[PDB]
Order: sequence, then C-alpha cells, then structure tokens
Amino acid sequence: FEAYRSREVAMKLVEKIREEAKTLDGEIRIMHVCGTHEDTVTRHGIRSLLPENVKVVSGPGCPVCITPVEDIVAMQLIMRKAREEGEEIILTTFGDMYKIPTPMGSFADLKSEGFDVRIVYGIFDTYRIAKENPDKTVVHFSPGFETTTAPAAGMLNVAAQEELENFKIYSVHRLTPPAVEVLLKQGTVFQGLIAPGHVSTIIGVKGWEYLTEKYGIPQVVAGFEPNDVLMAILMLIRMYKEGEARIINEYERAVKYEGNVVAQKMIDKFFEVVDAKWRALGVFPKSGLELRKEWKDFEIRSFYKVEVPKNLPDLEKGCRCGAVLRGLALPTDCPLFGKTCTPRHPVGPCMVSYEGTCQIFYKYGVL
Amino acid sequence: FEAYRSREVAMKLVEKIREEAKTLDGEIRIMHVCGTHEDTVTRHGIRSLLPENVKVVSGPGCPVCITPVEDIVAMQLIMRKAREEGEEIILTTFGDMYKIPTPMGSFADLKSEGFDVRIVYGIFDTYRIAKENPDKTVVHFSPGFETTTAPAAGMLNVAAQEELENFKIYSVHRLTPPAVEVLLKQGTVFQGLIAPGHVSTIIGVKGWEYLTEKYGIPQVVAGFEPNDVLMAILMLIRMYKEGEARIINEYERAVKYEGNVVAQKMIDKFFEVVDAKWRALGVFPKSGLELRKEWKDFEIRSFYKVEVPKNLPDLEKGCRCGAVLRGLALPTDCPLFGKTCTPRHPVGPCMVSYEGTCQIFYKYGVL
Amino acid sequence: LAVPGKVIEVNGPVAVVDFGGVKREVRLDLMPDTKPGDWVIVHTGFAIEKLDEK
Amino acid sequence: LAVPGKVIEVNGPVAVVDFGGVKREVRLDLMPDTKPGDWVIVHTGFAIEKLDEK
Amino acid sequence: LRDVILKTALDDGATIPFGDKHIVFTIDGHTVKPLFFPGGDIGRLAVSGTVNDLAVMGAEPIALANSMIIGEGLDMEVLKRVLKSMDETAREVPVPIVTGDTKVVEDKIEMFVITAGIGIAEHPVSDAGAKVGDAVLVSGTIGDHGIALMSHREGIAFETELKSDVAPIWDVVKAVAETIGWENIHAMKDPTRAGLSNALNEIARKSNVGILVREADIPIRPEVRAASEMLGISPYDVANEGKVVMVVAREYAEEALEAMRKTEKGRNAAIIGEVIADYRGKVLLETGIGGKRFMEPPEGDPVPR
Amino acid sequence: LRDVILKTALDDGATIPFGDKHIVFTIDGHTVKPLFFPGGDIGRLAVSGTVNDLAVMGAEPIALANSMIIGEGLDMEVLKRVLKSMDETAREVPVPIVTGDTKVVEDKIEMFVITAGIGIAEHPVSDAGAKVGDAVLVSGTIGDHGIALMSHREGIAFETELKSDVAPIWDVVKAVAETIGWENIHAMKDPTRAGLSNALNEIARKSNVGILVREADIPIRPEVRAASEMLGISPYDVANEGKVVMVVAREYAEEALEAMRKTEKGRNAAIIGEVIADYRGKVLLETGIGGKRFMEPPEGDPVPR
Ligand code: SF4
Ligand code: SF4
Repeated sequence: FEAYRSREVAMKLVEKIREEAKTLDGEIRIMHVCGTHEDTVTRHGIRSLLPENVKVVSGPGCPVCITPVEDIVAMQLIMRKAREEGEEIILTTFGDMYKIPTPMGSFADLKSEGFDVRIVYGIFDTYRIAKENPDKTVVHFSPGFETTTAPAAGMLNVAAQEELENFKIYSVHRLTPPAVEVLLKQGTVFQGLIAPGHVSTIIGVKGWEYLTEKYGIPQVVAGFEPNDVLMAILMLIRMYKEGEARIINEYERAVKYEGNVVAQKMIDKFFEVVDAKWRALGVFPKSGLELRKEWKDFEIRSFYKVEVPKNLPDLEKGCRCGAVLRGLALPTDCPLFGKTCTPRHPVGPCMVSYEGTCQIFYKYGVL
Repeated sequence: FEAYRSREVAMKLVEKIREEAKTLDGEIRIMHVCGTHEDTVTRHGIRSLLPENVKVVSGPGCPVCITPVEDIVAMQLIMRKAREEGEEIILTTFGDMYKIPTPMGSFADLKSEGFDVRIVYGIFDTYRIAKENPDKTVVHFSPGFETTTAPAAGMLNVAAQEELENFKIYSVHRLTPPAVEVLLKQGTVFQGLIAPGHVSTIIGVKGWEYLTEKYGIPQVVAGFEPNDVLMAILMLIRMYKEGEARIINEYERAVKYEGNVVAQKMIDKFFEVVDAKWRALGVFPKSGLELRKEWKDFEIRSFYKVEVPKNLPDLEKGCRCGAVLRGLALPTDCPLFGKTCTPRHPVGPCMVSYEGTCQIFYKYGVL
Repeated sequence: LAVPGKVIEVNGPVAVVDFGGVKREVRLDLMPDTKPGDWVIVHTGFAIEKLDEK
Repeated sequence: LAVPGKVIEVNGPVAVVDFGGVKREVRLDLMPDTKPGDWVIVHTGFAIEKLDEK
Repeated sequence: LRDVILKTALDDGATIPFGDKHIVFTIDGHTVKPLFFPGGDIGRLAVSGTVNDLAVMGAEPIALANSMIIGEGLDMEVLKRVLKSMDETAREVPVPIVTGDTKVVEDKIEMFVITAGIGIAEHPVSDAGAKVGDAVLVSGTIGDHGIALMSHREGIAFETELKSDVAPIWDVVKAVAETIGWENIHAMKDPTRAGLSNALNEIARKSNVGILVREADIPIRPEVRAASEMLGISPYDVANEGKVVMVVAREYAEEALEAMRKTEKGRNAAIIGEVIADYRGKVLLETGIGGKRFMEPPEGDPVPR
Repeated sequence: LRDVILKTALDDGATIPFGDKHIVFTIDGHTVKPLFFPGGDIGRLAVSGTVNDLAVMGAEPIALANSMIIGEGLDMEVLKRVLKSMDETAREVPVPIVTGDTKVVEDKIEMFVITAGIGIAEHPVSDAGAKVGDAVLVSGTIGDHGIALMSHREGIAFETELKSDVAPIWDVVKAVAETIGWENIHAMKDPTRAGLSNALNEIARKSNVGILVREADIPIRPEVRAASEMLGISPYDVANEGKVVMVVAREYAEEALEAMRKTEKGRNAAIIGEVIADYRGKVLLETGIGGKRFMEPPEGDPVPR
C-alpha cells in the first residue's frame, strides 16, 4: 500500500529521474496508452515533476473515444427498426458512451424518445437485466479493450451454457497492441512505451514482446499508483540511454508473464480478430473483435440489417481529438479546450469518455 | 434622406411613444418578421428608447435560418450523386447559407472536398456562371421570401426564353404572411405587426390585409430607416389603444397597395404554393414554393432522386433558436448566447444567417 | 438588405445605378419602365420598385 | 479503472469482496480458484487476477 | 440556472447595520429527495444549513422562521419526524424557531422546507477578506455528506455505517472567535454545494488571492476515500453539511486549530494550506507526491467516472 | 492564432529607459496581398505602420531597419517600385532606414517585408493611461483603408477614386504633444487591425474604464458609408493605416483637436467621446438617434452581410 504512494519513494524516484535525464541526448518522449495512466499522471501532477527534456504523451487509451460513430448510429437505427417490428429492445451501455455525440444524436437522446436505454456498470448488470425481462431482447453496446472484452466473452459462456436467448451485444471491442503498432508505422514518435497495466493483466507481457522485438522500443508494464508510473518512467529513461530494447514487468504483482490464459482462451472462443475502424484515427488492421461466424446469434446486428448514412463526420469542425489520441498533442494544444469544449458542453469524444485525455485535463485543471 | 434618419424626428417620436405608452393598459408586444428590421432596431438601439411596457420581438424573418436541414443535406447528396455519374455540378449559394450547419456538415465542407461551391450574391451571378460553363450543370440552392423569390422567378423567364438548359435551382423559397398566421394560431402573442417592408414591396399591402381582417391585429408596412420603425411603433401603440384593426402603409414611398403585379405574376408562373417545412418551427401549410409540374426541368431534384437520412436533428442540443424565431424569446434569453455560440463558432442557424436574430444581437452587442 | 440608388444609365433590361457613389449594374426584369431619371430599390442586383416624391 | 479488494466471502463463481470497507459482489468467471484469503483486482464487477506478496 | 433575478442587493447574505451591530438576514429552500438520508433528514438539513449560513458571516443565530410546503397525501409520520429534527437541531445551537407557516398543495411532492434566519454580528466576515499569508483551515473530514447520500443510492453499504455530517457549526466558529478575536478570522465559507474545491475557489476569487492546499493535510475518512474512488468522484467536489472553511491570520493559525479541535464538531479539524500572492483567483493543490495542479470547481453535479 | 510564443517581455511595444529618455523598440511583418492597392503599397504600408507603432508609444522615430524576403521570380519592377515607396515614405517622417537585409527563397510568394524601428520618448505613453473624464479623439475619417481595399476586390469603383489612408502620423502626434505637453496625452492606439472599435475596446480594457462614443461625431467619408453598407460591414471594424486614436486630458480636448486639424494628416480630426467610470472595459456607443449599444470588437476578419 503506502510504499506504492509514499512521498519518500516518489521524491527519490523523481530525483533519480532528474539525474538520468541530465545526461540524456535530447528530448525523450515516453508514451502510455491507457486512460487510467493519464489520470494517474495528471491527478498526481507527475508532469510537474519531470525534467524539461522528459515528456509523457497519451495514446489511444480510451475505448469509448475511438468507438466509431458509424456503429453508434447503427445501434440507434436497430433500436428504431426493432420498434418498427413490434420489438421494444432494452439497451444497456456504459455511463460515458451513453453521452457520446454523433451527428445523429447520442444514446441519451434516444432515451428521450421513449426507447429504453439503461446505464449499466458491467456486462453482468446487462446479464442481470436480460433474465429479469426474457420477453424483450436486451442488447449491450459493448466497447472496450482486452480488459473489458474478457468479462463480455466470459458472460457469453454463461449465455451459451444457460443457452440464454435474449442476451445480445453490439461488438465494438478493440485491440491495444495493434494500435500501438499502427502508430509507430504512421509517424507518431516515442522512445519508450508504458504498456497499459490491466490490458497486460489479460494478454500478459507475452502480448507485448512482439513490438519490442520488431521496433526495438523498450517497454514497461506499469501499475497505476503514482510511484508505479514514476518507477516506469525511470526504467525507460535508462533502457533508452543504455541501448536496451526489452520489456520490464513493473506491475508484476498483478501481471503473469503470459497473462490470464483463461480469459485469453475464453475470448478467442466467441471473438475473431478483424480489421476495425478507430474513430478519428482511421482503419487499423486486425484491431477489432466481432463475434465468430458460429456465435453469430449473440450479435444484435445478425437479426437486423441496417443502412448507416454515408458521409457522417467523425468529429465536429475544430476538434483535434485525432491528434490527441495519436500522442501528437495534449488537450491544451487545442483551440477549443476549456472554451467551447468542456465536459458540460463537449465537442469531441475525448472530452466525454470517463477515460478521455481531454476530460482528464479539464477535470484536474492541468497546470 | 435626413428627415428619415434625423435625430429630431426620432426624439419627437420617442417622446410621443413614451406618452402614449403611459396610458396603456399593460404590456404591448409589437412584432416584426424581417431580419432587416431587427438589424434596424438593434443597430440604432431603438429598444433602449422604448418605455418599459412597450416591447418589440422578432419573428421568423430569416429565410436562411428556417431553411430545413433535410434540403441542405439533400443538395449535398445530389452533389455526390451527380459526381458518381460523371457530372461535376457547379453549386452557387449565398454567403451565409454557405456556412449553415447540419449534422452532415455544411456546404463549405463540401467545398473542401473538391466540389465546386461558389458564393454568389444574386440569382443573376449564378445565371452569369451558367452560360460561362454550358458544359457543367450549374445549380443554385435558392432560399428566400417573396423578396428573393421574384428575382429567381424572373431569371427563370430569361431561362425559358433563351431556353437555357444548364440553369437549375433547389427551391426552398418561403412565404411570409402564412408563417405569421401559423404563429398567431400556435400561441405566439402580440398586439401589432410591423409588416416586412420589402416583402410588402412585392406582395403589396393587399397581401397582408387578410391577417388583419381575420385576427384583428393592426399592421404597419414600415420601411427600414430608424424613424420608419419608430413611426410604425407609434401607430401600432395607437391603433391598439383606440381599438382599430387596419393596415397602414408607412413605407408608401416604396410600396404600392397592390405591390408589384409584374413579379407576382412572374412568380405565379414558375412556382406553386405547397406545404413547407420551417427549420426548428415545423410544417407550415401553404408556405413553400416548389416549381410547377410544368417547369419541373428547372428543379435540380427532378434529375436526381436521393434518400435523405431520417432522424436528422434540426438544431444541436441547447439551441433555443426555435423560440427565437417564434418571438418567444430574444437571443439573450439563451444559455449559449455569447458563450459557446458566437459567429466564429455557432451552434444554431440563428447565429449564422446574415439576418439571424442572434447574429444581429451579438454583432451589435445588445445592451 | 436593400439600399437606395439613383439610376444613371439604362440599357434595355440591364439598368445601371449609383448608390451614394457606387456604380453597380441592376437587372430590370421586374421594372421594365425605368428611365435614368428614376431612383430604384436594389435587392441582390435587381429592381423591385421605384421611389416616390414622399 | 480498477481498485484492489480483499475477498471476504466466496460462493461458487460469485465471490464477494471488500474495498477499504465496501461490500460488493464480484464474478469469478476469470479466476475459478479464488479463496476468501485472496485479494483480487475488480474490473466492472469481475476478477481479472490475484495479487502477490510483492 | 440564469441570474435574471439579480438584475430584475440580492441572492447572498445581507447585512444591515443597526446600533453598533449588524443584522444578518438569510433564507434558503430545500428540495432534498429523499427527505431522509444516513445521518440526517431534510429537517435537520434545513436548520443546520441556515444556522451555518449565518455563522460564516460572523453573526450569532438569533432566530429562525420556517415555511413548509406540503404536498397533498404526505405520510404524516414523515412530517412529524421532520418537525422533530428541526426542533431538536435548533436547540443544539441554541436558536429558537420563533415563527412558521404551512401550506398544502395538491401537487404530489412530499415536502419542501424554506428556512430564514437572523443573526447579530459585531464584526462581519465574508469570503472576500482573505489576505496573503493567512492560514486556511477546514473543521473536519471532507466528503462525508456527499458520499454518504450517493452510497445510499448505489447500494454501497459500509462496515460501520457512513453517515452525513449534517449539523450546525456555530459552536465551532464561536469557539475560534472567542479564542482569537473576530478581527483575526479573515474569511469563511461553508463547503456545501460543489464541495471544498468550490468553497476555496470562491474565497480565492472574491479575495483576489491564490490559495495553496496540501492534499496530504486534507482530512478524509477511509470510507469516503474508498467510496469516492469507486464512484469515480473526488471527495473535494462533494457536498458537506456540517463543516466550515476558515481563513485565519497566520499568527493565529495554531491557536484557532486547537480551539476547533476542542469541540466535538471540530474534532478532526486541521490546517490545509495558505493564501498566496500568486495565482490570484485560483486554487493550487500540492499533491501527496509533491506534484502540483489546480483544484478546479466542478461544472455540474458529479456522476461516477 | 495561439499565444504560445508569450509563455515559451514579448509581443508588444518595448521600452528601455536610458539616460533620461526611453528607447522604444518595435518590429512588424507584412504579408499583404496584393502588394499593391488604391492609395499605397506594401512598402509604404510597412514604413507607415512601424513609424505609427512608435508614435502611439510617445517615441520620436530615430531609425528603421528593413528585412525583405523575396520569392524566386518576383517582377523586378514591382520590387523596385516597393523600395521607392519605402524611401519616399521614410523621408516624410523624417526617419532614416539605416540598415537592411535581403533574402531570396525558392518558394513562390512575391514578397514579405519585415520592418523594425527605434524611437526616443522622454514621456512614454500607453493604451493603459486613460483616465475618467478624458476626451477621446480620432485624427481623421474612419474606414478608409479597409473599405478601399475591399472595394478593389469586389469590383466596386467610385466616382472620385477612394483610396487607403496609409501614411505615417508622427507629425500629427508631435503636433498635439508640442501644443499641450506629453503629460496631457494619456493614451494612444493606432486603429489598424480590427478597426476603431478594437482600438477603443483595448484602451478601455487596459485602462479599466468605460469609453462613450457618439456615432454622430465619428468622421466617415460618404464613399466609405455607401461601400460599408453594400458590403454589409460597419466602417468601425475595418482597418485604418493612417490614423491615431488619442485620449487627452479633458482641459486640453479643444486645444488638441485644433492642433491636429492644423496638419494635413489630421485635417478631418475630431472629438468622438469621453472616458467614463461606468462600463469599465467596455465601449458604449450613442447612436445618431440617441439610442445606446455597445461597440463590440469583431471576432474575426469581416465578410459581406
Ligand atoms: S478538447 Fe474538445 S474539442 Fe479539443 S480535441 Fe479535446 S474534445 Fe476535441
Ligand atoms: S445563440 Fe446560438 S445557440 Fe442560442 S438560439 Fe441563438 S444560435 Fe441557437
């Protein structure tokens, strides 16, 4: 506990960092790709402790932000379609996704139209709802990285076993490791990666090793305590200077080199990897997880064929959320940040999602 | 000239108004329905001269604001469709309409996509363009009340005579008098109407008489000089107190009791009255002007059948532009006015249109 | 959004007008009877009416 | 977005956990081998892993 | 929520000098649902709120007036229960509820409680008197009431029940005053709506001064810490109904702190920071690890993150 | 347009006291397209702008330095022409263009002109010295340059050509100063970008005072009035390149006005209003008919309405 939050520990690390960064050749840009990490860095204001030549940028570490509008709109179309077919569907979605904006309106607006939209907290809450209403089809707009794809693929097993029938999900799950790669390949720069802790809990270090071996970028599977990130930033500064390219499981207390094999298998059971669309980022190959041809029954899209309007802009004019998800800029480098765009009245998803880099910068009033 | 702007005249009128309003039973709400009028009242700050019990509210006096998104989006669909058919169309539209927002983006965004969108100033500029490029079909997204429906229906005559072939227009013309009626019928309150000057130039006093006889609301066809409005506000305050219900052509210098019969006839030649949709206001019966079955050739919609997506919101969450067009509130009675919504970064059309009540309040920084 | 102007030249249905000093052309498809002596009301480059000795 | 909690009760694949004092249920479909002695990581009401004597 | 009523003084504690003292007059309504919550109820909430509204302005509670708007068909026992709390709480000050009024409306609403109060202050205090160098003190734990009520809504139950801190704190303020002199209490603010963060920002903004707060010195219950993290909201932004923020002359920082701790309602009191010349109008927070960031007041009511 | 360069003094007239005087140092770039316009050109614009930048800060033009960035393939006659204007204008002050530099870039850009200048002011002046009661004066017609250039773009031609007012006005300022004393000129601002409205708002905002202007007293050409209405933009928001706003002690309002009118560049000068204690930071305009409204600075470059 304490040792992982201790000011002594932190001030020793900060000092060590300061020293190393002193003999550093230029500017080191370490990157993390987990929302929780950004929150950790910003909440404890770690950036206000790092040397001028040591920078920490955010990546596409928000499952909600990168969820394509095309799918959100498509889910609303199914809602209206299903109704036009005497089928009043029960929609369950996370609190923030519930508010995500699209040119066609948000899920919250569909709620203000008579549709039954219920904010759940876990795939299970949805499961609880399904049995409590076997008359109506209950569907869960399911977004999320490896960390949330597991619970879902785990509840589908309890759906196959119980052979439950009114338990569907709109699969918009995403794969973290791939996005990190598409980024390196697309120009985003950084000398070290702070691998997302809990994403690594599921796919284990093994799941990351391939990026280091392929691009030579040192990694660190870090936890979430302030000292966890500070410890990880230290290692990366070193590996960079000494010339290494290896992964270090700082979060070993909660990570198995091979991750949880149970979840892995379970996921691989109901989902198959496919090319996916990342909002404001484009099409990333092998970064999506749609239900396998077999369990085509758990995918609400199987029952309803819909036509999503073409030419639906990803973000509103002015929103630089695309550059924020790529680690090409912080939310403070945005002309609308803190002005026209705030959690109350947001412009882009980066400010809506609970793990949005922008919502986190506003929320903790970055210095 | 001067006499119509003279401070002496104005201060005499203001005094006269002040006196009359003194023996007034309650609060008199005079309404005007022309953008130019709102600009006159706000530019010279007439409101800062009227007694506390004398109020002047704005009506749907903006042809651009009330233009349905459905049509704007539809016009963009034709642009893409026409292209998918080796037909690169030339789009001409007014400066403000060019920027009007829709969930599918504005005409300006279509310009940033390779499409040829040219900002004209009069239907003629479009005409000039047509002959200068008889290879491509030049279309004009044509909005406007009686005042602008005339030039258009006048250029179609020069199109029929010359038997021109590449001269089309997207008809979204509107009728002023009808909207005024739908308003009375729908709850909007006012004891007097300041009839739009130039709309009355075309349809003449005759075109308005029917509202007075039917609802007993006194009217005044006023000009646009500060004294014109002040003179009109005076008459209405009187007719109200003395119990009359008659129209007074204050703008007689530029208005014929029967208006311009040439334009009238000309319009009635190419256009037929039909039920139309007024953005943020709903469907007003007999308030639209689509080309008659005969000249179905001048309507770009004849050549291309398109499918506009359903469930396209009229305004973004928070925009009270609907209440502003109904005379149920001023733009200062809006939570976004001057904050998140400004001409630079607007939310609703009321702030985009050159004649938008909101753009006018911001522009002249109402007191 | 119209402003008043003095017609200084006429050429069939294509009159020319002056506004406090600006030379701008103005169609006459709505007012076929316009002599350079007349003063007109221009709306988007067109003539909608002629003034009076008010 | 997970916080650590001490498992105080287990009932088949439906363990119960305590977080600094809060009683909340937690599915065990990902960690079938959880004894009330174990401490788990809860993510949206689920168990993703068990801690270590770090 | 538009401030039309302001330009149409108004909407804040009012002072009326008379004799050699000042009459402090206030009023506040309550639409708290449910009428009942862990540690208190609308009745106590009403009296506590108003008493405190007078304490932070330096006025001694002289009297209360209560107007109740009851919806037709209200569990009578509920109403009796509420009235008991009001009388029970008012006596804790002490302060008499000299007058009242009651109304029955057909609309189904359970009940609304409007409370007014008058106080006498020989030495008025406002959130605009903070001076550079001054010490910032909070009389108790932060996040109690807010988290208490939210936890009740989300099923979240606690080992030992976590309850609201709803309670009058005139005694706490009086203590300090009588121990260091009114002249030495430069500013006060009750951290209710929007929490401590809002309260501090206000003092900072209305006194045109920067306020430095040390995250490590802010009193927070172990239950609140856990619950706050789970719901995804920081205990700084949740409501407090039995606490007071006090800006004191630096030379009396230690004296005041002890005075507060000598009372039951100020038992956990503590010194959380100081006023500075930099960052005027802002609140700067020094995190536990030595980091720094601003403590911004929430935009709207909080929801789980 | 982000003020990163500010926190990364900077970006405004700089003063450096030396001896008993102050060295005023400034610099400004020009990307005016086309390089040529009715009444002037980039060259005159460059020199006039910088000379004026020094005049409004109370410094006498001591020297100019010019750096030109020329794009490969620039009509040589154009460049010669521009250089003539610069030398011609600089002599009108008078002020020598003591140094220079030239660069040729392959990029097609015609030309950019960067000008720096130094001045000596024994009595510095800034847009933050306006005091309540003071008179507000504008040295000439408003809307000349802005409307001139816009009209050239929109084909709009005029009976007698309407041209820019681009020209240095050190002579105008010096006149006033030598007639009423520097101590009596409280504030100045050149109404260039954003026009008169922007200039006034700035003085008002940086001096924390309200400024009342009478629409009936603001000098505007008959050509500008007509053109402004047609393009749908008010002459208050368009650029001026040969005018100066001057806030003078009330007791010298009349003396100053005459001094300005005694010069060619201040021939149409006039008194347009006064500083007031109300509406601090705002500009209040009393319309011709006696009405009142604020004169808000445009958000972005104007377009026809
Ligand atoms: S602040 Fe808003 S607008 Fe700027 S990128 Fe972040 S969400 Fe997009
Ligand atoms: S200001 Fe904006 S947002 Fe408010 S109604 Fe007028 S346009 Fe709509």
